[PDB]
Amino acid sequence: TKFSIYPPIPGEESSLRWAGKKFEEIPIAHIKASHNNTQIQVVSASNEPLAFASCGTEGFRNAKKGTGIAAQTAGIAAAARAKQKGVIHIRVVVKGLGPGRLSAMHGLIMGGLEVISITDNTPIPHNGCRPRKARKL
Amino acid sequence: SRYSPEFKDPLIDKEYYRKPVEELTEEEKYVRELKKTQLIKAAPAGKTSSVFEDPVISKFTNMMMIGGNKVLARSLMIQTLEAVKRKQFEKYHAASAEEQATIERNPYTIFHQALKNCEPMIGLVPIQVPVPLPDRRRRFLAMKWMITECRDKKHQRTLMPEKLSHKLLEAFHNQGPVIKRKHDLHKMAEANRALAHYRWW
Amino acid sequence: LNNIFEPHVAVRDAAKMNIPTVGIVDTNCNPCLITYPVPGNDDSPLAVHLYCRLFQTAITRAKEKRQQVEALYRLQ
Amino acid sequence: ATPSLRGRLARFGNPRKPVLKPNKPLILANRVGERRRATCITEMSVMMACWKQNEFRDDACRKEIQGFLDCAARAQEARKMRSIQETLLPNKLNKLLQRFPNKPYLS
RNA sequence: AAACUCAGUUGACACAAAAUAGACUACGAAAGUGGCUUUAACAUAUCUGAACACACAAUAGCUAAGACCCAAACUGGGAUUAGAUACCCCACUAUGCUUAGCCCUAAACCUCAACAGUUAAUCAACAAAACUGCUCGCCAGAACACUACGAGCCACAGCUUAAAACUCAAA
RNA sequence: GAGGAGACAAGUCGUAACAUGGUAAGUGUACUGGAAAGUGCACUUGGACGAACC
Ligand SMILES: [Mg+2]
Ligand SMILES: [Mg+2]
Ligand SMILES: [Mg+2]
Ligand SMILES: [Mg+2]
Ligand SMILES: [Mg+2]
Ligand SMILES: [Mg+2]
Ligand SMILES: [Mg+2]
Ligand SMILES: [Mg+2]
Ligand SMILES: [Mg+2]
Ligand SMILES: [Mg+2]
Ligand SMILES: [Mg+2]
Ligand SMILES: [Mg+2]
Ligand SMILES: [Mg+2]
Repeated sequence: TKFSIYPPIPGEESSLRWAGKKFEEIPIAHIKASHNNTQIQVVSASNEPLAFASCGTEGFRNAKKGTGIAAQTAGIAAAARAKQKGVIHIRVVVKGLGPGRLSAMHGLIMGGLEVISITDNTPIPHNGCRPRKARKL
Repeated sequence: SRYSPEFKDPLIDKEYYRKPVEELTEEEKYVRELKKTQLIKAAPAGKTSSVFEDPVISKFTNMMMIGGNKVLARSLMIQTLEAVKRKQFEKYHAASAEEQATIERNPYTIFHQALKNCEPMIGLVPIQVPVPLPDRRRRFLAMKWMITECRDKKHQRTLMPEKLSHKLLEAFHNQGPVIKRKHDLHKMAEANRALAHYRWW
Repeated sequence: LNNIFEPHVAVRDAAKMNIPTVGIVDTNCNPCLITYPVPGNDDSPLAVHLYCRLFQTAITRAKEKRQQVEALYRLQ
Repeated sequence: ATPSLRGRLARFGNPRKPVLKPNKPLILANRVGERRRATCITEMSVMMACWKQNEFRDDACRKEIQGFLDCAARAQEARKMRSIQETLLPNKLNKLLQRFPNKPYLS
């Protein structure tokens, strides 16, 4: 069948299998791409922690954290840490629109891990919790 | 320039003219026909058809030149080449049969390989940002680094031929302050890696 | 109309200089200042040919009649 | 279809308060705006990582350095190709528009 | 830089606010009104009409009692500067919300009054083409002046109404 | 007694406004401050957002 971009229906007779594992079984890669910092945490199908990384942990300081290079470094570190845990295929669930949003995935790949799905989960309040006042520069 | 824009630079290459007509493509045939109707700048007094013409060495001599003393620059270049060859011959004779296979003795090859080893890959430009370097800039940076290192005051009373020959051999063997300078440029580029995004091209 | 669909400036100039103007005015033309407006199509080859033929015939008829009348009288 | 401008603006005979407040008249001009004006970064990072793990010694980095040079050459070639290919352009479009100017007045 | 040791996944979890629809132009007299359900409900005429009364009037603010996610005058600290009682960063309070009363101000502006009518022979400029009939309200150089005095007001550093002297040839 | 206004007039501290006036400007309202003023909440354009896609 021609490729379907939609994720497999939960609790359904889906044929897709990555190393024999179902999509709901594939581990998850939560990426928080804050404006100045990027963090990556790999968790299991049962949300059991597997690895963690971030610009600060990789060592970039202050403004240097909020850069694509630092995000890729954090992705590589997280991928390396997860590989020892045995993670191969991962579902990326990225929230935030920081500069590291895509470089995190690129580093997570260069570290060896394969990505099967991208799931944006940036918190978008329908409306609530009024944000801080605008900056005048 | 006293030459009108119509004048074209001369092509000094005997092979290009001795090439048979049959091997020529239609584009090449058209170019050759066109050149018969164009004006040609007088061949500069620097480059000739001698098989012993090395443009790299000629450019290095020009860079080493001071105040239009082309004769002295050429003398220094030939003295450096002779010193390099003599050192190579001495090492060759002093070395065993096995190492004689490894020991190079062609000063032109030594010079070219030394400059190639001294060519820097990535440069820094204000935007400071690491950036790619074009090939011409790479070659010029190599030559200028070599000449500046040879002109450094740290060497006392030592003549330019000896200094340059020693530095050239060190570079050919991937050692010396020139290679140290290239490594320093690479290290600074790595350190400013994070700023690579500032570049807009 | 000129080539931007505004009235031909020659219309205004002729009105200024007191030169009578005959003119084919289409539906989008401005006939106020044309001395003799002939409301009709002006974009079709057949219409343009008819206008040119009619005006040429009228001018030639007038000139030939003028010469004929001059000769007729001067013969007297 | 274009959004309706009926009753949007503040005008006489319009009971409703304005829906749009255009700081400039909503009348088409006779011109269009001019075409408004970091690659190889991944290759640079790869080469720099190889330098980091080999003490910036070319001996092992040869491959990454060659890839960096090839990527830079490709970027320059793409720049040249885009520049030549760029020359409907605003100049031609404005030339077309001038032949059919907007007429906000009466003939 | 200061600041917190707290940060990420998952689950439970509001008295705060109400993506997309909305490229819709609707409701209300105006202020205002854009999550869902229900109840009540959107004056009259085939006109205009209130400091001359009655009822409303965003935001801010006052009194009392609650709520407090987030935001936030003020305040403190960090940074900046020649100085920075600010712009930038962090914390937090009144306050923004609910209840019951006050306060009655906005560039409360669509700066374009209500009703009826016309597009005919135009129109200082700009703006949102030009007008006709009718009625009410308001204006008569600038500044003094959203001021002084008087008066009224749950207002007490207030609001509405509101001058004059001196000065100028301008505004 | 003291304040207010206007005028004459120079200095003084700043540069608040006039250009995106260098933090857009302003209205109401509140706190604060050598001083124009700063900020908070709402409102106006008497600012712009360059006006096809890019
Ligand atoms: Mg026509
Ligand atoms: Mg009435
Ligand atoms: Mg009234
Ligand atoms: Mg009120
Ligand atoms: Mg509070
Ligand atoms: Mg007032
Ligand atoms: Mg008063
Ligand atoms: Mg009083
Ligand atoms: Mg200023
Ligand atoms: Mg300003
Ligand atoms: Mg303001
Ligand atoms: Mg303050
Ligand atoms: Mg309003």
